[PDB]
Amino acid sequence: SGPTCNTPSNRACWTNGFDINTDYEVSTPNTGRTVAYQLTLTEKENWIGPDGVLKNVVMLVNDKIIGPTIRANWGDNIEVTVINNLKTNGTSMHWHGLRQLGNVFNDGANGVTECPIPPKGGRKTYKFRATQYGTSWYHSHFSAQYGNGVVGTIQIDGPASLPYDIDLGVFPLMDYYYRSADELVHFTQSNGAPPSDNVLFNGTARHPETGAGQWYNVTLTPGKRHRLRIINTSTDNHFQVSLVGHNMTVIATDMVPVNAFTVSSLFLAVGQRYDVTIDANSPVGNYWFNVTFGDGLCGSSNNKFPAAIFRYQGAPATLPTDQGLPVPNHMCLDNLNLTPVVTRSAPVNNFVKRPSNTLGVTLDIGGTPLFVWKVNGSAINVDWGKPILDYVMSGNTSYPVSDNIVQVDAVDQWTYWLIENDPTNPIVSLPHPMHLHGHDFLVLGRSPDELPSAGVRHIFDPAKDLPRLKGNNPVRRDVTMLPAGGWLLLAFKTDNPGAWLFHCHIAWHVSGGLSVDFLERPNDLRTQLNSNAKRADRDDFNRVCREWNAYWPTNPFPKIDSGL
Ligand SMILES: *[C@@H]1O[C@H](CO)[C@@H](O[C@@H]2O[C@H](CO)[C@@H](O[C@@H]3O[C@H](CO[C@H]4O[C@H](CO)[C@@H](O)[C@H](O)[C@@H]4O)[C@@H](O)[C@H](O[C@H]4O[C@H](CO)[C@@H](O)[C@H](O)[C@@H]4O[C@H]4O[C@H](CO)[C@@H](O)[C@H](O)[C@@H]4O)[C@@H]3O)[C@H](O)[C@H]2NC(C)=O)[C@H](O)[C@H]1NC(C)=O
Ligand SMILES: *[C@@H]1O[C@H](CO)[C@@H](O[C@@H]2O[C@H](CO)[C@@H](O)[C@H](O)[C@H]2NC(C)=O)[C@H](O)[C@H]1NC(C)=O
Ligand SMILES: *[C@@H]1O[C@H](CO)[C@@H](O[C@@H]2O[C@H](CO)[C@@H](O)[C@H](O)[C@H]2NC(C)=O)[C@H](O)[C@H]1NC(C)=O
Ligand SMILES: *[C@@H]1O[C@H](CO)[C@@H](O)[C@H](O)[C@H]1NC(C)=O
Ligand SMILES: *[C@@H]1O[C@H](CO)[C@@H](O)[C@H](O)[C@H]1NC(C)=O
Ligand SMILES: *[C@@H]1O[C@H](CO)[C@@H](O)[C@H](O)[C@H]1NC(C)=O
Ligand SMILES: [Cu+2]
Ligand SMILES: [Cu+2]
Ligand SMILES: [Cu+2]
Ligand SMILES: [Cu+2]
Repeated sequence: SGPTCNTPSNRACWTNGFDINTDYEVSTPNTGRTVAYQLTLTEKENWIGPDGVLKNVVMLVNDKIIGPTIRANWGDNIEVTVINNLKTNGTSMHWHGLRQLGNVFNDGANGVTECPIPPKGGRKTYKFRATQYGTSWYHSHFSAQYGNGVVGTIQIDGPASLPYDIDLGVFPLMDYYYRSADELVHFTQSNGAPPSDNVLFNGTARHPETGAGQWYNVTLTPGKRHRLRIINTSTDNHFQVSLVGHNMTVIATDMVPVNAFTVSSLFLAVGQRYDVTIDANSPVGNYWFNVTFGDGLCGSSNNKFPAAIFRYQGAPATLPTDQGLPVPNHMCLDNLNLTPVVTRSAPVNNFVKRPSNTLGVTLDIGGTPLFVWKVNGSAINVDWGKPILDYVMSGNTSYPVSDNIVQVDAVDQWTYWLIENDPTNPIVSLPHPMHLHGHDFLVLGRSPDELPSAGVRHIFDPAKDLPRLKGNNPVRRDVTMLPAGGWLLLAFKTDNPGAWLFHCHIAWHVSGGLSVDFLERPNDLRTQLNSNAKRADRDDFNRVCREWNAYWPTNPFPKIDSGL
């Protein structure tokens, strides 16, 4: 079962009984369809990458620099077989943005919900249900491994908040370094974040100097409205994108459909995606799709003009001749003035800051490593052998301190968290793209918009900010900007007993230790993981752990970072 009333003119209707107004967190289309995918990870040394430049190593999903798309319809069940044929590295496949409702075992977080799949052809078949529709991506959680090429896309078909004719498809944008993920982890352990060596466009790159590589083409059909699925799968860079000659109508933020909001330029934090509509009401010519940067505290590239080519049907095979206008500095901040079509509502008029709901982000500049990120006084450092689920599926509640477990006992109530971005640090404060596993959150509010490099600090003040907090259907998504030198307020509803990572999606920072682990409804969760139903999941879990704990001691390399 796919659509039965989903047409160019009526995108809001999907099938009888489901549409763009249907609360997807309650009613899910029962389609008796399952879809299977296979993903095979290989490793390649001394390889020639997208832009002709030698890469000392890369790790590829299905022999390409970018993994395939996991496609399916809202409601279908999904089984994805990850085969790890890497030489030495373990792996954890995470399905970013998936709610994993009551399905923690398949989240894909090593040391948290699973043991890493061993190299040399060890595997696991991840099973899960599409209880959402929209655009996302998947990627390794095994250290910074995805920055080596272990990344890919998701696209579950569903309704839309705005009609359109063509659906171009996913459009992954991802920063590109000639250095390897492990060299960059080692580099940033005592150096600031480097710029990218290039930007990829849906799995392609063109070199600034040698003019090698190639421009990526997107074709437009004069007049017809198109839908573009933009993903930022980077490890660091936050992209400002724009299309010369055209505006872009937002109709989805992350896995959440939203009321049509048109923009001229759009800011993409790491992990964020947006679904824009593009009306091709322009002259049959060629138009730059530009990548630009704001404050360098959230990225830059050695490629000063990365772009792709959007071409009208009938247009020649020339290049765009209009270099476009100047793009405004989005100051390392994603826009919040977006209205979800399915509405939510939390009380905000009652928020009172205290230890039990406040997460303090800090950078310990000490020694070995020089740069270390900590939350609430602790750097997270999971154990690839003994995952939190283990402590849960047994009586042991003696979790290690470095697992930074934040327990939440509230049963299906709203829960408020104020993240503070190192406010007493006079020397530095960086923007962080915060991501929650297992939930979408409402973005209740954040400190006043600032230019990061101006160093303007903001601590939470009840007298100024409570009037600015929004509890009546804010933006809700899985990624949002913690402001530089500021603070962010968030809420999710503990409706999914599990252990959920809450971390920074900058590979360098989360390797540095910038994460906590929400142990949500441990009582309910244990009963779940142990129930008859889960036998096949718990047994697989237990199985992949056995082969990893056995392999581990044969590994020639140590664990250099937190593991995440
Ligand atoms: C980034 O790079 C990737 C490549 O990795 C590229 O992805 C390619 O994306 C496109 C668009 O997302 C994919 O094209 C579509 O495939 C679906 C489903 O395919 C399945 O079914 C067919 C049936 O034989 C099988 O062959 C196939 O193997 C799959 O099982 C189709 O449904 C799509 O066709 C629809 O849209 C087309 C126009 O885009 C129409 O020609 C076609 O008639 C269909 O339109 C219909 O659907 C509408 C509903 O919305 C309906 O209202 C209309 O009336 C009509 O019924 C299309 O073929 C492609 O498979 C991807 N994979 C590749 C090529 O590797 C991205 O495109 C790229 N990103 C950008 C932006 O460049
Ligand atoms: C969008 O990208 C295009 C192509 O990369 C940019 O075109 C360049 O413009 C700069 C201006 O300094 C020139 O130095 C380059 O020679 C141009 N390259 C080409 C191929 O023409 C364009 O500048 C970009 N537009 C925006 C808004 O950033
Ligand atoms: C995962 O694979 C990569 C490639 O082997 C490992 O990175 C190498 O590891 C050593 C020891 O840490 C480094 O000194 C080298 O710089 C790395 N090689 C390159 C070219 O990047 C990494 O250590 C492996 N992780 C595991 C699971 O051991
Ligand atoms: C885009 O078109 C150019 C020339 O028209 C071609 O060289 C290039 O390979 C194309 N890009 C893709 C995605 O193949
Ligand atoms: C894009 O929007 C801006 C203002 O939002 C306006 O200047 C411009 O005319 C618009 N262009 C098109 C083609 O929609
Ligand atoms: C931060 O740590 C303090 C003291 O260890 C603890 O009381 C509090 O619960 C922590 N805050 C959060 C958000 O867990
Ligand atoms: Cu992710
Ligand atoms: Cu995630
Ligand atoms: Cu960070
Ligand atoms: Cu994560």
